[PDB]
Amino acid sequence: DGQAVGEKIFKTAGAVKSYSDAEQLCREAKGQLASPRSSAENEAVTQMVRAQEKNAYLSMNDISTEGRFTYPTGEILVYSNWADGEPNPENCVEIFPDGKWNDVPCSKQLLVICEF
Ligand SMILES: [Ca+2]
Repeated sequence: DGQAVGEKIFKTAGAVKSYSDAEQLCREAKGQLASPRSSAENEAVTQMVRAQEKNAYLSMNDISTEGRFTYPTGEILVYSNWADGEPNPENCVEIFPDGKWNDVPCSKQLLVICEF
């Protein structure tokens, strides 16, 4: 089970992993890391973070061009929800239980939320 918005479904098993391990878990499940593209999608992911009491990874990263955060397609963000002062190396993105985002080191261990 999980939270859905439109045709997108977000799911978690409560796993806590580094970015690379998180990406592999979602891909092996035939999904990808949570990639909220709208307010409504962001709120669905946020509800799951609040339930699990653990910040989660989003998919987006700036490893290709610093400051330019992209999806696994390589396309630029169509939506963002950065915390005050963010983005403030921190190439990956976490989402807080208040729904705001913070760039983080990709070695950080965070909740794994996948989208389908
Ligand atoms: Ca940061």
